[PDB]
Amino acid sequence: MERYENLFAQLNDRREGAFVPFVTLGDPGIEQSLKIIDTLIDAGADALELGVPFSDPLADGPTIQNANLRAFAAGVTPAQCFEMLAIIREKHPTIPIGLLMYANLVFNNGIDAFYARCEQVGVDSVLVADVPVEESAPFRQAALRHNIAPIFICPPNADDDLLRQVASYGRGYTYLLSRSGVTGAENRGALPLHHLIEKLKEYHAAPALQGFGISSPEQVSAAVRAGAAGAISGSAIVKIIEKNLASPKQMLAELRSFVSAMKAASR
Amino acid sequence: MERYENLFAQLNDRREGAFVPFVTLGDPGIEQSLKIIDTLIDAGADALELGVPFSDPLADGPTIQNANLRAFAAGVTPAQCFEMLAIIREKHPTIPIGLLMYANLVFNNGIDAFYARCEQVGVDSVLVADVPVEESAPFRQAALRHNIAPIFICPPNADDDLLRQVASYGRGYTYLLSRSGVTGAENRGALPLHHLIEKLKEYHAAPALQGFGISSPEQVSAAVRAGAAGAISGSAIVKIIEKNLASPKQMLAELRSFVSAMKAASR
Amino acid sequence: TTLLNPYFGEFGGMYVPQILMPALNQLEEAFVSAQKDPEFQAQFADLLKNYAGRPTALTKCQNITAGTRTTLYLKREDLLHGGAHKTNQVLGQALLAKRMGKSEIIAETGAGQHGVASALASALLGLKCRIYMGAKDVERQSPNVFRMRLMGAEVIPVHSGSATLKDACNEALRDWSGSYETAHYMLGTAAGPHPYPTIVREFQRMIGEETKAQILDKEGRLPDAVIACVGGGSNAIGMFADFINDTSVGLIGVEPGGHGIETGEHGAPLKHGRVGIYFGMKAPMMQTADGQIEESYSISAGLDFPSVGPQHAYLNSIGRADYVSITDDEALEAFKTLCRHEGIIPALESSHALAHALKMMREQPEKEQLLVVNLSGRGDKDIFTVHDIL
Amino acid sequence: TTLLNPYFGEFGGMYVPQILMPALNQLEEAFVSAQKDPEFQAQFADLLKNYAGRPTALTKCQNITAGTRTTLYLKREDLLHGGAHKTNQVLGQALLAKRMGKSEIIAETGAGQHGVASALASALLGLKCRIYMGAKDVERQSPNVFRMRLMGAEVIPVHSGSATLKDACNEALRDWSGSYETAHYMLGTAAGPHPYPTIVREFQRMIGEETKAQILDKEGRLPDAVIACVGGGSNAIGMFADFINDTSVGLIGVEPGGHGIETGEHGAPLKHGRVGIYFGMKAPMMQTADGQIEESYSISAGLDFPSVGPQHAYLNSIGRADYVSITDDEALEAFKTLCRHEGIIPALESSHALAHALKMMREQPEKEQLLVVNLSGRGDKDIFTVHDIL
Ligand SMILES: *Cc1c(COP(=O)(O)O)cnc(C)c1O
Ligand SMILES: *Cc1c(COP(=O)(O)O)cnc(C)c1O
Ligand SMILES: O=C[C@H](O)COP(=O)(O)O
Ligand SMILES: O=C[C@H](O)COP(=O)(O)O
Ligand code: NA
Ligand code: NA
Repeated sequence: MERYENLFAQLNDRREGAFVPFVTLGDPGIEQSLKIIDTLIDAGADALELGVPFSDPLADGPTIQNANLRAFAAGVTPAQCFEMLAIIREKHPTIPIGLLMYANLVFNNGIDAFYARCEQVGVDSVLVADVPVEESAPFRQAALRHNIAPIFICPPNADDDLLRQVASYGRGYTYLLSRSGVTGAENRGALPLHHLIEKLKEYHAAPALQGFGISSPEQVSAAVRAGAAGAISGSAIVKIIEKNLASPKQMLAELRSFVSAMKAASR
Repeated sequence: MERYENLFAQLNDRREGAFVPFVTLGDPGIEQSLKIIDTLIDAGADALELGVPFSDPLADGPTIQNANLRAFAAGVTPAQCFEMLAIIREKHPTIPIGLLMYANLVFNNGIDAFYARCEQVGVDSVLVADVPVEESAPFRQAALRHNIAPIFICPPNADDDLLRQVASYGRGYTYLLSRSGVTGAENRGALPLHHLIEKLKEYHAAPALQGFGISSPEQVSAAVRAGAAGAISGSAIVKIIEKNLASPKQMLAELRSFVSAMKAASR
Repeated sequence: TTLLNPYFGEFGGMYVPQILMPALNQLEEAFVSAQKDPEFQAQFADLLKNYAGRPTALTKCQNITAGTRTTLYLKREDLLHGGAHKTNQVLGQALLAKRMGKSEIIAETGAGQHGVASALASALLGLKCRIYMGAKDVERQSPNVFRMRLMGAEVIPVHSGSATLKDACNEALRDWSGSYETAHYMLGTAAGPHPYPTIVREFQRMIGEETKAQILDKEGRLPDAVIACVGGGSNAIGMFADFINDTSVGLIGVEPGGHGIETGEHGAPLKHGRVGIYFGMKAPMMQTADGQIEESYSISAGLDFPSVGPQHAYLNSIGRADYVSITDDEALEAFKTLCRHEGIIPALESSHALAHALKMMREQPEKEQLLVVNLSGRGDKDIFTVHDIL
Repeated sequence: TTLLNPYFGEFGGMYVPQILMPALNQLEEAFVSAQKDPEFQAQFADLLKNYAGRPTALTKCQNITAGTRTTLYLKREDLLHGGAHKTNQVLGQALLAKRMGKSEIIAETGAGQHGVASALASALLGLKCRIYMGAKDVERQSPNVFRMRLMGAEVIPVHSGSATLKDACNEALRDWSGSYETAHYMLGTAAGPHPYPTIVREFQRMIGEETKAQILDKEGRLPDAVIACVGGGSNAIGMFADFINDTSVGLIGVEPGGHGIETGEHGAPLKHGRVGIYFGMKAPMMQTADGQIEESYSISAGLDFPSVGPQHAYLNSIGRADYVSITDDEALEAFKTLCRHEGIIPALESSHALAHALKMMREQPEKEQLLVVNLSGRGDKDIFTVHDIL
């Protein structure tokens, strides 16, 4: 399949950037997480970035640490996540679905088997957060054998050799980090990313989605203006979950309002 | 004065040994201790051996440790002991009164001054328990300048040089230890003391009083038969105090009964 | 690209987010440079000798072995400043931090010994130290926490996950992911992403070097085996390293068997766990069937690292080293035996190593064998634990 | 009659009941013989080196002295096996006990460090050890009491008198008065009846001998002064002994000033008590006006001996050594300062010595001076005390 390529073509025809929310699958329970995801899509998400609960999420700040804790309190397992993913794909045939995973969950039962399972349920891409390019060979090879785009992070401290590698190896989109650190809506990246963005385009990298710290409409429009293809927002979304745990209905209303606003900013 | 010499002459004329009780001055209070002492004399004590309460009585077993604790609970001081001694001498003009002291109380305000105070109140002798012959020079010299007999212990582990020294330096009586260890009525000496006794007489030592562990009449008669001039009993007496603290009248009756019995055994 | 191989066979690697790779490459290059630098080597040796108290004694234990043909020596890391072998490598890492121009230290700790060690080195060398510690561990190690603070380090409780060592490991890496330009991460064992397994072995290898010279002096030959406990693998690789090429010398590492391997309440991932990828490396891990990382269990708090150094997994795979386990009750028995027969109170960690030596002796008392146990630390810290059990 | 002079000027002597004099003469003769015996000297040196961890380091403290003209070294007895200097002399006394054919050891202890030391030496050397300890001290030193028992010693609480160190001293002597044929009394400081002051100095004098060689190596000259705390006097005489004939080297001993000398709640009998006769010797004592012996008060439990070694009273009288005092708050400040600036936790006893060095530096910061402080022990035992105060 070529869902990212079809999306970015469509968006380019409308001179629009992508708005891509992140949530942790199963936070705060399977049924509510499925409803959350449908709301994100109905309110204008162009693609999804989705996490699988893990015991030791070392690239995540407290907001996402807490989403994982909530999912674990609900008993959420990787196998349950895969069933959710199949169900999400059965409802929504074209939206790109990307996973953001920790290495041990990919390697656990065999790297090839993980990518095969992603292809069976309809996932389009996988970013493994704790696998740098230097260790990526078996992951990217397995991804490509199963028609899954392997995603790499382009960090702010990237040198030219890394840009070339990222551009060569990645598919679907390039994850352009806003800043150093871990995920979190509190901490906004402010570094100029124009140069990295141009260098990636020069090297024919997959289109760039800016992520980490994106929590407001003006940051979506800023990312698109700098030349990125879009932006990812996770902690900001997850905080709406955390603040509304006691009112599931109000939780969906606020998610709708926020995603609608963030998506409007990409146009 | 020559109270020990007069006593031993008198006793020799009656073929009798001396019976000499020990108590701690001021145990269990000044007034009761004075009454205890008068009872010991009325019941037949030939001489007295008297302790002054001290913080660290390292030659004493638990019975006498406790007498010291009781005297301290009553606030008994060395100066109060000296007043008691003067009063005891004023009541009883001929009985030999010997002190058994720890060194620090003798050295505290000056060794010479201590012996001078003993002469002023009428004491006849002083044994300093933690001064061996090798350290005795200033003590014996001060004693002799103030007409006080310096007493030495002849231990069971005594060699010939020690016997000669004890015989040369001592006056009044020689303290013949029944055994190694510390004071206490529980532990009876059983070593044959005949040889030490003969050697002391050969060297013209002061007459021997056996002490430590003497708690029964048969031990008094045994000491006299072996050639000693008498016997000292302290813990046995002190235990009668300790067991009768709640009945001062019964305490004096039992002390009378015991001293009478011990004195009868010396005849 | 790296200067040194990041793998020991299939184990090891550099599984960190991309943003931390420059910090690892910088550290590897600083280390390679320091190892050829006579001034760095002289400075490290001076602190080891005149501050930490090296060389440490090699003590023969004839009362323990009486009546048998075992001769047993203990390498006395319990006499090193701080009471455990960890002091050796924190001093070298502190010096590497200064060589790179860093002024701040981040460290993780479980039982607290690594945190005390990191705080003391940082106090001596003028570095600002912050320590991450699982909140459950903070609660049960109040003495160590107070020592760290007396030494001027900041101790930050970690409440995420299981609130124990692995979660402090995560938090340390989250911090470094944002502060690597000014801060060095002073990792506490011979594990984690390259180059840490290699640097920690080389900054502990004086344990084995001294042992070799000491045993040759006293017995005129090498040991039949050297025996060491394995929490994360630092004291054991420091003892083993100099003997790896001496093929006649056995290398035995002892993981904690806890309540017994069959109970599942143990800390023996090398022989009884499953390979995974966590904490920057591919190595045997304590983990569930679905791949969630779990804790190690031992009566000894310091054998709590839920994985093991990749060099040990490699030495095991090729059969150069053998790994076994010792239970809580076996370790307690060895602790009691050393106290009573040699007047040395061993750490409950080290007691695992001594317990396995005692089994080698007792099971074949007429076998002639010259054994060295690495006595990795002192056990004054363990007397309450032992008192309460007993 | 004795082989060696039992007095240091007017101080010292053998003020024990006559029954104990043969035991003292026997011990003096065994000691004189051992000191000329190459095999005894080799055996003692071997235990000191390979069991206890001698020589101990001499550590320069540049962070503490920055900005001043003081250079300060610490002699690291905190790194000796057991954590304090007491281990040196219990090993020698254990060997003297065996030389005389004795199989049992009696010892007293206040804070417990001497009891642990005696128990460890007795465990190593096959002696049956019994320890006397004031019941008030038993209650407040549960850790030490448990260490003694883990090492196989019998600990007997003493309830007489004040139920503290002096009363344990008495009880030890009462026992020996009855058991001297089979038991050696392993006295805990350089005090008591001759020959103990002399034997304990000679079995501690390697502290000063090593210091001298170490300072000559590092600075090419002797110290301007060596500074040590004075509880009973052992660590201080062990540091001072080798420098007594080096007239340019100051010898400063530091008694505990407690709450302040003027309060009367102190432990400084050498400069603020009165000479008496107790514990077998004539020496300055804490005592009332009527001559009853009293306790020493200090925040540090181990500076509790209510008198002082007769050699110190003699060195003071002739002006070869100078004695001063340091209060509880000064000792606490020095403890905090060493932890934070050098990463070493000092015993609160040793902290008195370090506090006086810090005053010498701070009061005249432009005076050039090379100082050695005897760091008599480690302070891990004192962290609760310090935590509670703070
Ligand atoms: C920390 C510690 C250990 C365990 O760590 P390793 O890295 O496996 O050596 C073992 N012994 C002691 C005394 C420790 O402090
Ligand atoms: C016992 C002790 C002291 C006091 O005793 P001294 O005989 O005066 O040395 C001092 N420092 C430490 C660490 C001790 O354990
Ligand atoms: O891609 C997922 C991350 O969660 C995005 O970063 P964030 O949480 O800082 O928005
Ligand atoms: O001379 C006084 C002693 O108290 C006598 O010994 P004792 O107490 O064993 O009888
Ligand atoms: Na482990
Ligand atoms: Na003192």
